[PDB]
Order: sequence, then structure tokens, then C-alpha cells
Amino acid sequence: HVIRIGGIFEYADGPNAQVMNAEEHAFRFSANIINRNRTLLPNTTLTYDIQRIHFHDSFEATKKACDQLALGVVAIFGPSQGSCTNAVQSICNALEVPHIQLRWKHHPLDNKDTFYVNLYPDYASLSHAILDLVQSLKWRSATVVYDDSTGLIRLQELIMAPSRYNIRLKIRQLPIDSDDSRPLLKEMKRGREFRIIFDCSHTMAAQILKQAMAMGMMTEYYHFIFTTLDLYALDLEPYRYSGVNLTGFRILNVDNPHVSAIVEKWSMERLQGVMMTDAALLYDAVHIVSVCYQRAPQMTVNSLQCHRHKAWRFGGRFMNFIKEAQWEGLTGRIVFNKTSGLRTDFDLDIISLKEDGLEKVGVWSPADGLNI
Amino acid sequence: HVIRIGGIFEYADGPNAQVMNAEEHAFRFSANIINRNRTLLPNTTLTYDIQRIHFHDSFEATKKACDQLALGVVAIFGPSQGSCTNAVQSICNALEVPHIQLRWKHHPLDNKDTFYVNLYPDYASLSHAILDLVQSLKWRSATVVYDDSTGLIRLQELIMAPSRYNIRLKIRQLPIDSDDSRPLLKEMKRGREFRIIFDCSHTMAAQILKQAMAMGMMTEYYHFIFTTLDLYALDLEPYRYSGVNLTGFRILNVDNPHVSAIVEKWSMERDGVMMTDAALLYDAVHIVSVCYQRAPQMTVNSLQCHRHKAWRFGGRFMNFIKEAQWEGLTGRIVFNKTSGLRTDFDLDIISLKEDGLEKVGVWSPADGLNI
Amino acid sequence: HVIRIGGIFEYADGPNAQVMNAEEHAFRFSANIINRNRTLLPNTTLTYDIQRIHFHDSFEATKKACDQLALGVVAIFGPSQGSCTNAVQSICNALEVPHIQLRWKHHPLDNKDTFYVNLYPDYASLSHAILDLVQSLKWRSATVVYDDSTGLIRLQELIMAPSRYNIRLKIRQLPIDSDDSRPLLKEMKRGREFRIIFDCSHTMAAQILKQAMAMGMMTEYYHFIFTTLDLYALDLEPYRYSGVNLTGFRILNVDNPHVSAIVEKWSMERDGVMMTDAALLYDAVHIVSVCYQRAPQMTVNSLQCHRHKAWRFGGRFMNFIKEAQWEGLTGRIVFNKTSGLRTDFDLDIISLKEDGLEKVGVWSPADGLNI
Amino acid sequence: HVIRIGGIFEYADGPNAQVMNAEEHAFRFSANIINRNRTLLPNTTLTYDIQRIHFHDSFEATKKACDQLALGVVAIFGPSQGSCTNAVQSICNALEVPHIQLRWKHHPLDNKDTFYVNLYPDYASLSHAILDLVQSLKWRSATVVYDDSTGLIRLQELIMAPSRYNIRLKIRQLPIDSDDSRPLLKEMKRGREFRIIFDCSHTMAAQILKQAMAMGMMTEYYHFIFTTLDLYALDLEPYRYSGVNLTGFRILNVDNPHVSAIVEKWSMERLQGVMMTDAALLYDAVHIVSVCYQRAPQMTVNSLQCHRHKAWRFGGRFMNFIKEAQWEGLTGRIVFNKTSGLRTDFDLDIISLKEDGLEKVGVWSPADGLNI
Ligand SMILES: *[C@@H]1O[C@H](CO)[C@@H](O)[C@H](O)[C@H]1NC(C)=O
Ligand SMILES: *[C@@H]1O[C@H](CO)[C@@H](O)[C@H](O)[C@H]1NC(C)=O
Ligand SMILES: *[C@@H]1O[C@H](CO)[C@@H](O)[C@H](O)[C@H]1NC(C)=O
Ligand SMILES: *[C@@H]1O[C@H](CO)[C@@H](O)[C@H](O)[C@H]1NC(C)=O
Ligand SMILES: *[C@@H]1O[C@H](CO)[C@@H](O)[C@H](O)[C@H]1NC(C)=O
Ligand SMILES: *[C@@H]1O[C@H](CO)[C@@H](O)[C@H](O)[C@H]1NC(C)=O
Ligand SMILES: *[C@@H]1O[C@H](CO)[C@@H](O)[C@H](O)[C@H]1NC(C)=O
Ligand SMILES: *[C@@H]1O[C@H](CO)[C@@H](O)[C@H](O)[C@H]1NC(C)=O
Ligand SMILES: *[C@@H]1O[C@H](CO)[C@@H](O)[C@H](O)[C@H]1NC(C)=O
Ligand SMILES: *[C@@H]1O[C@H](CO)[C@@H](O)[C@H](O)[C@H]1NC(C)=O
Ligand SMILES: [Cl-]
Ligand SMILES: [Cl-]
Ligand SMILES: [Cl-]
Ligand SMILES: [Cl-]
Repeated sequence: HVIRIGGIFEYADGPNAQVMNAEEHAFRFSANIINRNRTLLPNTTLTYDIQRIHFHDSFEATKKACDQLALGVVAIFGPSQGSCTNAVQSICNALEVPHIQLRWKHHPLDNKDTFYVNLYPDYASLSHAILDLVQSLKWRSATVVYDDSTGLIRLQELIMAPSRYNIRLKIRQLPIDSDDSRPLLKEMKRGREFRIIFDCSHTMAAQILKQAMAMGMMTEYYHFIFTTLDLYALDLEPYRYSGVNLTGFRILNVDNPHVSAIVEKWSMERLQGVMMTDAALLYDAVHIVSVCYQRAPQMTVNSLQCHRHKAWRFGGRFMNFIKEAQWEGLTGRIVFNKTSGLRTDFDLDIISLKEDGLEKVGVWSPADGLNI
Repeated sequence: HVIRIGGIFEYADGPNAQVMNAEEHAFRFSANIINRNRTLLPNTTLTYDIQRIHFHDSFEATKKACDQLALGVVAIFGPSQGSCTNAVQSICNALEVPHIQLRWKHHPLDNKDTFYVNLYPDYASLSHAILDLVQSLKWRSATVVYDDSTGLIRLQELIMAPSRYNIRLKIRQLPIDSDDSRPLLKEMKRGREFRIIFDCSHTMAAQILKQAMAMGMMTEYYHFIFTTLDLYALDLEPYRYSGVNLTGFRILNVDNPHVSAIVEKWSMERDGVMMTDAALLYDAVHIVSVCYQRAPQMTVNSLQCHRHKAWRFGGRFMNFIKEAQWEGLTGRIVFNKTSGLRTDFDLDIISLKEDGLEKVGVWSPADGLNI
Repeated sequence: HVIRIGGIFEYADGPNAQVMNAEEHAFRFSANIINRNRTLLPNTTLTYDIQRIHFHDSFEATKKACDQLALGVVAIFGPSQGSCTNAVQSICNALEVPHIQLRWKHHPLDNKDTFYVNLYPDYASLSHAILDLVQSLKWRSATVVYDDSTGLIRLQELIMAPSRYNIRLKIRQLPIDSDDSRPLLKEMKRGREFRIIFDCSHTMAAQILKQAMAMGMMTEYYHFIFTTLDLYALDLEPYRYSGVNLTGFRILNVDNPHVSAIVEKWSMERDGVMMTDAALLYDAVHIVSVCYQRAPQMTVNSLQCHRHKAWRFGGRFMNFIKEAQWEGLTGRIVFNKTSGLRTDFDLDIISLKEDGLEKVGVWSPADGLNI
Repeated sequence: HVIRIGGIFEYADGPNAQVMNAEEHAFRFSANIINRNRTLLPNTTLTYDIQRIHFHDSFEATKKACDQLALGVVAIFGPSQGSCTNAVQSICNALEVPHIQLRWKHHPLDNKDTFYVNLYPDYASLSHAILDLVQSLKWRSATVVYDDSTGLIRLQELIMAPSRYNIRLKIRQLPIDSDDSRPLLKEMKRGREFRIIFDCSHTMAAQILKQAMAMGMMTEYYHFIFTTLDLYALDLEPYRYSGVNLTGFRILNVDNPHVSAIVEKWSMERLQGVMMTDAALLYDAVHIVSVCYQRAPQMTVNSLQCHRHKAWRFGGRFMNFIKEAQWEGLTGRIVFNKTSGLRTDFDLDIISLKEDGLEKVGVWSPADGLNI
């Protein structure tokens, strides 16, 4: 028996890209592991259709989503952008095939699509986990530095802190033109802002650290908190002995033996090298959709046509399994809110930079709050 | 001769909707007025295709845009919500037909689409006017109250003020599960927050005023600023004798006699007012019509979204539209040539006195405030 | 006509070494430039013998010096390390051929050799400039960090300050078994030692800066002084925006246009810089050439170290060299007539600003500091 | 059987010197005793070649070292200066005949000669023995007065005291021009510096005492520590009753009967009168090299030529015996560090001036520290 899934990935070169990125590789990686796994889909071969497209091309994303639907798939692991994903989301809702999302995207409440889940930990919860950390460090003031216009929406639960708890916090945006953040850092330095929360990509975080050291802000006077769940992927050796306090989060359950086995195996496969959060969530996504097909009553992949009208009769029940799903993945205990389909409940590691290196100094969940 | 514009509008019932909404009306209304203007497209006839769809339905929007492109249009006037226009923009760009946009949309920098303009005043500029106004009242501390998450992304040049200036700024959000903003208001009142900025629709604004009064907050101790451009359209009679300071903006150039004439024609087809959406759509349709007249000869073509052919004269037309300069209902209209966004524009500043709401100044990105 | 200078240089592989080092290059480079200067030894041709030897090998040095004297030279340019030149100096003095020295050497008072000069600025004078600078920053307490034992003998006029002035001075040494100065740095940081003087090579200095930053000590709370004359040659871009105060000295007269011209020719044969060793060797070779031209007629002779004959014109030449006065790459050059040492010279004082490293003064044994 | 050793000694008059100095006499003295000793080299006559040269003449030192090497010797007891000795050291390393050193000399680490030992107690250890004394006297401050530029290098372990233990110490240099140290003593007196450590020759120490008494600093308010191991050779009778505290060291094991027998016999030989440290170390050196030749397997003295290339085949093994050597000499328990060849482990007497005269009030070694 053969079952098929669809993946759409964004590449700087679109369809012409010749070298495979980590998302797509993680995809192919997890499909292969499930096919060598004797306990999961033992008699079914999990195959895929992979489509490569330019960044920020909704139209192209629509064209490929329809192609895959015509080819027949049980789910579409939609594109990684926020604009491209809100087009495939609508299509998956019309044709009733599950859409799987890996990165935070804005879900307007007044938007009534239900045919999706989202594996990235919800930013409302993340904002709370940051607040519990900050209240625990006793900070009475702090600055929030975010990258793109979207940070304010992601951090709204955090920005509305002054009106609840007693912490005055300033708010600054990294330059849109340049990725030279020195002029900003000069302003924070002059402003004696010593406790800072940086919301931004692991890439941009590496830059900010390098440049904070150039500005003489990598000392015992400073405490940085990073929102990136890929903190453990930064080379922090050049900053290890400076004496800065540096704290962030980790959702990847490294303390678990079979997870470490998978991350090691993953890096052995890489040719460009750790497993970042993007790949780990996709590996978990492909597993949840597989595990769910197995517990779902027998269904078939149907060729659906976007211009046509027919929907997928099995979709509704399948989507329900996925939502109700609860599975232990690389990124720990996985579960979605049943109505929103968002991953608003999860477990975080609180990690902190020591001389000896990054160290797990606690944990957090929405129910138990902080625990150091 | 005949030119055809495509229009896509969003409804709660989708296509099934029975009644036109204000926007679709302002669309039909403005196409009709140019066909009667003998000084504008005199011997050419503007026509339109009109599609109705459900809110937040990009898939539907996609299909209707493609239907229209296959029909032959020189421009498409996209939906309102910010989710659908991402899809239609992308299409208009692949086939190179101008996409006219009327409401604020997030335009990521990474995004390389060029076949659009957007007639809504850029919120980065509105944010700057709001700062100029706050600092002009000499406010040292305020409270920013907003509605949908997207309000943040908009007022950002304002939220980042407590480090570009001496001002302390609390932040709150209207209830998402209700229209009952009373509980919030109790907390602002306890908080002794007297100077407040409300980002929200004119509808919400009317609800907020009525509830603010009920809460004992409509007095001379309070000063509210509204960012809604539709402020002048609210019934403020229940409030003008309370002592409250109430201030905001207006982009509809009502001072102009010819605008006032038009605002009257329209409101006689709708107290004798024309909202921003309607007036911006009216200005969009004119701008496109006038840029067609002005440009060289060109032909409309049927285009397939599955085929791979772009509109020949597309690029030529799109530049006429980006470079356009036009005195519309909403004042002088001009676009940033690079971004296609309306970052330069004029605002009238209005305020609530006993004699009623009145213009107590002006603003522009160049001159800032003038009173 | 032909004059011949002898050069002895030290290498890790000794004679076997394949690649020239900077010094031997600056030697060949400077002999070549005078042979092209028609205003200097116009109709006479400067040539050289060059010997390579192992570091710290006086026996080898002895043999090569003797080889060269038997070949016929008007001067010998001794090795770098301080162990070997004691031997070659003694030889040059017995046979009375000038020994040119380029690096600091201990010159015991009991020692009665007179056939040498030494172009390195005397460290007793450098020590005085370092005091003038410290007392000018109004430092009340510092920490002197040095590399090799010999650093002490050099900074002595500075170490003896806490009884010739009100200043309290801790003393530390870089690890001898490692280049990892981090552990030391931890102890200075705990010690709250913020004002620090580093005596060490430019290489070591670069290591120290990089490790100081890693240790969280490159900030506005710290002020480092470097005694290395090669400071202006370090890449300080990673550090100029941190706020650190960084100060030191420069004897290369880079302000002078003609020096800058030359520094450029050389670095195009090596970011476009010329270290002190290279520039001092260049000045030595000129000084000797110019003192030959200026002196009376004289002949080179083959001399045996086992025989007992001294160079006839030796003493006459040696006095021309000791009494020499010359504007070289390293500024005005002049020697103490008695000691043959360079105790009088000019220093530019440089400091690290955002705009980069720059000259914020000058110094000389006569006028002391001037800012 | 005849075996031969080489000695080079520095004389103010060089080769023309007619009156023999104490070093050279000690040399000739020990050779004679070994030749009358029935238990040490019973069947071998120890002969020598002695060369006299000017002070600070490396070239001359090289010429004589080569002459002796051509003549064939089993060791060369190199010249007493620091500049002259670092030339013979190199030669002995090339030709592989042991070089024997009697006085502290700078051994740059980056210098890779191995064909030498040095009998003077290492100054790093001496600095430690001084520190243990000072910490034991409870001094919280003190001045260090040294003579020639070299003192700082010899005393580095002591000068870096402030950053380890808690003792603030000033640092002053005796005048290079003059041996009139009164102007300096005036400055220390005015500066109320009462606890002083003088690093300098026994000759210069005698001068400083005489002049400290003239300056009225020879009282119960003052405590002087002298580094010179020749302290016992100073006439301290004029200062004995002043009440000053005056402490120094002694490596010459006087408490040993056969040592006193040798020192008495030595003074009986002198015509210019105690045995100073210079002569005693040379007597010990000549003995260690003899004792080592006897335990070494049979070897021969070879005529080596400096211009030639050949080295001495027996040298390496001989040098090894010498380094590994451990012998009780006039200067107590003798042993070298096997890699450095320096005498960094030894035993000191702590002596102090009383009314009744100089008295042994304790002992010190690097392992046991101080013991009073
Ligand atoms: C097989 O799949 C099961 C169920 O998810 C998982 O627990 C197990 O680790 C997998 N085995 C291997 C070795 O892949
Ligand atoms: C850094 O952490 C330490 C100890 O964990 C804390 O005492 C200190 O306040 C922190 N630094 C800042 C600037 O908060
Ligand atoms: C799940 O999300 C929904 C939709 O926002 C929310 O109303 C509900 O409170 C959540 N369920 C629970 C019990 O957390
Ligand atoms: C209302 O406006 C008046 C002046 O126009 C000002 O004096 C007063 O302070 C304002 N009210 C508040 C609470 O700011
Ligand atoms: C148009 O807008 C962009 C983006 O905000 C801005 O950077 C640029 O200055 C504007 N272009 C011109 C030439 O005015
Ligand atoms: C750095 O230099 C400035 C003035 O140039 C001085 O005020 C400051 O104290 C210096 N830093 C230290 C730690 O001495
Ligand atoms: C040369 O140097 C010596 C030694 O430092 C010094 O004493 C003397 O004053 C100098 N000679 C002259 C005449 O300048
Ligand atoms: C003979 O030499 C031995 C061994 O060093 C020594 O112990 C003894 O004192 C010597 N005897 C005499 C009287 O010289
Ligand atoms: C001299 O020694 C005595 C007793 O041994 C001691 O009490 C006194 O403090 C010493 N003098 C000085 C100046 O240290
Ligand atoms: C002997 O000296 C060597 C060379 O400096 C040193 O490394 C070693 O620690 C010493 N040996 C011992 C065990 O004292
Ligand atoms: Cl199966
Ligand atoms: Cl109303
Ligand atoms: Cl460098
Ligand atoms: Cl025998």
C-alpha cells in the first residue's frame, strides 16, 4: 500500500534551486525513517511530492498546491512564509485536505478556516514564558528589541506587561535597511539599558552578539534574553567567559536519549551542523500525520481539482484525528488546542550561558509556570 | 471603445449576498460619474465586472481575479481584508495587470511584487502625525488602546516613542471576545489614565464613546485621540457639551467646494457624509481612468492564469499609475515611486468644541504640524 | 668601487631556513634603494654578505662574523636576540669594525666595548615617557604586566615610581608556558585593576586584546597602555567602538610625507604598514652608508679572528657613526657619543578613538610631554 | 691515568694578572685535595688547564674555550661573568663537553642549550625563601634595594608579592654612578622605610652597613635582610650592639665537621680570611665532576676543534651523570633539576645578628618552607 503527502518549500532560486535546504531535507529524512520503522506504518510506504518555489509567491504556491491535490495527497505541509501559507491554508480549507504549518503565522480570529494545525509553539504562550522568567529575575525595567514589523503582534502579551505587573519596558526595532545594529546598540548603551530581550532569528542573534561585544556591552553589567528557540545552535564560545548573563529557551527535548540519537543521525546526513527547530518540527509533523493515518479508519487518496468543486470526503475525520493528536516528538510533548489547532501548550527548557557552556537551569509550562 | 475594470468585494454571505455594501456602491457610483464626465474619457466607456466573495477567502479571490483577467481588464480592485489581497497581488504581478489596493496591507520587504499601488495613507506616516500631535499637546504619559493585533504593526513609529522622547506609554487592547469595552475602561479609570489614543474602526469608536460616558470618563479631565479617519462621520452631539478634549484626523478634503459638492451627491445616494473607504475607491477609479486617458494607446487582453502570458502594455500602464499625481476627494494623491505606497499626503486636524467638530490645523510629512 | 656590509639573521631552521624573514628582507631592500639613489653613494656600490643562523646560538654567530670579517666588511649588523650580540660585539671590538645593533641589549657598565651603536630607543628613555604619560593621565594606581624577564630591566625607571611619586603599582607576568593570558586576566579583573600597562611584542599584544575582550574587559572602565612601538600596526577595528581607552607610542615618523612614501614602497613588497624592526634596519643601513660617504677615503680589509690585526680605518669610521645625525624613517636619529646608545629621540603619542587610532601628542627627553 | 679539566677565570689584568684570585685558587685547591684523597679517583690524577682573561671579553673567552677543547678536557668551568659565560655555554653545547656554571646567569627559556649545570642556588627559590622569612616576620610593607639592572630579574618572584600575599613593598636602586648610597638612605629615612631587603654583593653590603650607621639608621627601629650568601663573611662587630635586626642566609653547611675542617684548611692557604660562597661552590663543582667521572663508564679526553665539526661522543652520557648527580658538598645537599640543570632545590640556614654575634636561628627548604 502506498500513501502520499505533499510538501511545498521556499527557495531563493525557486524551482531552479539545485541544493536542498534543511526544511526539505528534514522532510525527506523523516519519510525515510518512518519507512524503515517496523512499528509505524509497517505495511504502508510513505511517499511524497515535493514542490520548490520562490519566496513570497502566493500564486505559485497556489498552482503547486493544486497540482499536488490533483495528484492526490493526504496532507500538504504548506510553505514556510506567512503570506504564502495563508493562501494554501484557504485552499486546504476548501478542498478539505489537512494543511500543516510549521512557523508562527497570524491567524485573524475573524478567519474561519479549520483545516490546519500549527506546530510552532504559540507566541502568546512564549510571551508568558518570557514574563515568568523576567519576574523571576526581578527585572523592574527592560528593553524589547524585535526584528520585523511582526514582532509586536507576536509579543503583544509581553508588551502589555506595564498595565498588569510592575515592569516598565522600552521598545526598539532593529534597522530594516541594514543588519548593522551598532547605531541602535549605541543608543541603548547611552540609555543605560542593561537588561534586554531580543526577539529575532538565530542568524540575526549571532550578529547582535558579535556586535554587542564590539560595543563593549558583553559584560557582567548586561543580561540578554533571546526568544529564538535555536539558541543552542549559536556558537557562544567567544562570549562564554565575558561574564554576561544570557538566557533563552529550548523546546527540542535533548535530555531524551532517542532524540539525541535522532539529532546525531540528522547531522551525520548534513552536507551544508546541529538540528535546528525548523527541521525538528517538520520531522514531528510528518510523524504526527503518519501516526494519525494509522489510527484513522481506512481512507483513500483522491484526485481533487481546484477548479472543480468536490472536496475530500475523508478529510474532515482525518483533520480531527490530527487535531486531537498527542505525541511525543523531537520537540517534546506535542498537543494542539482542539478548536484553534494551535500549539498553545508545551514544555520549555530554560537555558543559560555558563563558562562551561550553555546549561539547562530550569523548565516552564503554561500550567506549572516556571521551575528553576 | 470600451475599457473594463475588475472589482472584488467581500461579503458575509459571499456571492449569495443580496445587498450591495458601501464599497461596491462607491465603485459603481464612480464608474458612472466618469462616463458622464465629457472632459474625462469623453469617447471611451468605462465598464466593470464585479465579483462578490466571502471574507478571508483567498482561494475564492484567486478564482475571481483569474476569471476577470481572462475576461480582459486594465486593473483589478482587490478585496478589503489583508489576507486575500496577498493572493490577488501575486496574481496581478505574474500577469502584470495593475492591482489597486484601498486598505492598509502588510507589505513585507522581502516581497518583490511591483504591480500595485495602495491609496490608504501609510500608517508609518499616520504614526508620525500621531506623535507630532501628542508631543504638541505636551503629553508626558498616555495610553494606547487598540483593537486587532494588526494595530500594533501600524502604530509602531508611535509605540517606540518612550526612547525617542520623554513620554511614558501604557498599552492595552479592546476585548477580542466582546464589544463591551467597559471592563477595560474601569481599569484605565482606576489607573488614572486620562490621556488616551484609540486605534480602531469608526464603529468601534462610537461604541467606545458611548461606553466611556456611561463610565463617567467623558469630562474635562480626559483627552481622547482617535486614529480613525472616519471620526468626522460619528454623531458627536451627545458629547460636545461635556468638556472632553477630542481630537483626530481627516484626509477627506471637505474644505474644497468641489469635494463638498461630490460628497453631497454620494450621500444623497447612500448625516450627508462620505466614509473614507467609499471616497478612496472613488479616487482609485478616477486615478486609473485618468492614467489610461493620459497614457499611449493600449489594448486589453484575455489572459489565463494557467497559461503563461503577461499583459503586453501592463508595465507601461503600471508606471503611469505609480507616477500619477491627482487632486482627488482625499486631497492631493501621490505615490512613493519605489514602494507604490501613499507615504506623502495632507491631513486636516479636527477637534471637538461646543460649536461642534472643527479644523484646528493641518499636517504633512514635510511640514509636520501647523496650527 | 665596492663596499660590503655583513648581515647576520636568526631563523628557527638556522641556515636551512627557506624563506627570508622581514628583517633580512628590509636589509636587502634598503641596500637596493641606496644603489638606486644617485645622490647617495653615486659612484660607489653597496653590497652585502648574508648569514643565517639558529636563535640563541652565539657559537654560530661567532663563526659567521669571523667569516665575514675575513671577507672584508665596513660594518656588521648583528643578530636579534640579546644572547648572540654579546659575542659579535666583542669580536667587532677586538678587530675594530663597527657593530650595528637594532634591538635592545643589556649593556653592563663594566663592559668596555666601544665599537657599536644601537638604534633601538633606549628603554630608560621609554620608561621615562611611560611615566610622563601615566602621571599625565593622573593615574594613582596601575598594573604593570610584562612578558619576558628582561621586560623588568627595561621598565625599571617606571617600576621605581611608587617612591618617586604618589602611585601604587602592582606587577604581574604573562604565562611563560602558554599564550593563554586569560587566567591572568581573570585575576586582574577580580583585582579590579582597570588601568594597565602591557610590555610585550605586538604579536602578544594582539593576543592580549582579543582575550581581554573575551574576558569582558574591553570597555570604558578600562585604560590600557602598550609599550610596543608596533601598536599602530595592529588591527584595532574589532575594538575601536567598545569605549576602551588605548594609548601607546610610535617612533615611525609617519606624518612626514617622504617617510609615508617609503613605508608604502616597502609594504608593497612585504595593511600597508612597516614594522619597527624593518624600519630601524633600513635606517641603520642608510646611516652607515651616509657616514661612509661623508668620511675620508678608506679601504676594506680581510681580517682573521685568529690573527691579531685590527682594521686600520676602524676607529675613524666608528666615530663618524657615533657622531652621526640623520633624519631617518624613525625620526631624527642621534646617539649618545659616550655610550653609543639612542637615548635622545622623538615619540608621537597615539590613542584609540572611534575614527581610529590617532596622534594626540609628542614626547622627547628634553621637552617631556606636549599635547 | 691522567684526566684533565678546563678553567677560565676573569681577572682585572687578564692574562697579565700575576696574583691569583680566590676562584682560581679554590680551583687549584680542590684538584689537589682530590689527588690526595685515597677514596676518590684513587688511580687517576686530576690535572687542569687554567686560562686567565679580562672581564667582559666573550671573544677572548671563546678563544680560550676552544684552546682547551683542542687540548682535550672533560669539562670547562666557565668564566664567572654573565656575558662571557653565555658564549662558552653555546660552545660547550656544540662540542658537547659539560659546561659548569657557578653564578646566577639569565637562562632565556627560548634558549635550547643543555650542556651545562649551574651550582648557584636558583634565584626563584631564593625569592621564595625571602618571602617565607618576611611573612614570618609579619612585615606588611618593606623596601627592596637592588644593585645592578639584573636584580629585578633575579627578584621577580619577590617583586610580584603584592598580587599574591598582602605586603606592599617599594623598590629602589642603588646608584650606578657612585657607591655612595647615603643620598638614597636619606630618602628611605625621610620615607620612614624601616624594613629593608638589600640585594647586593658582600662588598657592597659592607658599605651599606657602614653608611646606614652614619645616617643613624642602625637602630632598633630598623630591620635589614641581606640576600648575599656571604653575610657570614662581613665583619659585623661594629653593628652588633646597635640593636638593629639583621637577617640573611647561608648555604655553606658550617655545622658539618668536615666542612669546618675544609674551611679552616682553606683559610690556612690564603695569603690575600674566610671561605666565601664563590670558592666553596667551585670546590663542590670540581668534586661533582670528579665523582661523576668515576661512576661514569670509561671514556677518553678527545682533542676537539672548534672550526671542525666533530663533537665529543662521551659528552652526552657524561653530562647526564652530572645532571642526575646528588652529592653532599661544602654548600650542603647538592642536586639539580634534571631538565633545567639549575640548582632550584637546596637547604638554607637562616642567620641573625645578636650581641654575641651572628647566630643560626632556623632553616629553610622549598619543600618544608621555613622552620625557626
Ligand atoms: C518507530 O516508530 C515509533 C512510534 O513513533 C517510535 O517510538 C520508534 O522510535 C520508531 N523506531 C525507530 C527506530 O525508528
Ligand atoms: C547576572 O547574573 C547574576 C547572578 O546570577 C546577577 O546577580 C546579576 O544581577 C546579573 N546581571 C544583571 C545585569 O542583571
Ligand atoms: C483553545 O482555543 C480556543 C480558541 O481561541 C479558546 O477559546 C479556548 O479557551 C482554548 N481552550 C482551552 C480550554 O484552553
Ligand atoms: C483639554 O484641553 C485643554 C486646552 O485645550 C487643556 O488645558 C487640558 O489640560 C486638556 N485636558 C487634558 C486632561 O489634557
Ligand atoms: C519609498 O519608500 C521606501 C520604503 O519605505 C523608502 O525607503 C524610500 O525612501 C522611498 N523612495 C523614494 C525614492 O522616495
Ligand atoms: C578613559 O579616558 C577618559 C577621558 O579621555 C577618562 O575620563 C576615563 O576615566 C578613562 N578611563 C579610565 C578607566 O581611566
Ligand atoms: C651618555 O650616556 C651615559 C650613560 O647613561 C650618561 O651618563 C651620559 O650623560 C651620556 N653622555 C653624554 C655626554 O651625554
Ligand atoms: C675523599 O673523598 C670522599 C668522597 O667525596 C670524601 O667523603 C672524603 O671526605 C674525602 N677524604 C678526604 C680526607 O679528602
Ligand atoms: C626587631 O626584632 C624584635 C624582636 O625580635 C621585634 O620585636 C622588632 O619588631 C624588630 N624591629 C623591627 C623594626 O621590625
Ligand atoms: C624542573 O625544571 C623544569 C624546567 O623549567 C620544570 O618544567 C619542572 O617543573 C621542574 N621539575 C620539577 C618536578 O621540579
Ligand atoms: Cl501499515
Ligand atoms: Cl454614530
Ligand atoms: Cl593584528
Ligand atoms: Cl681511579
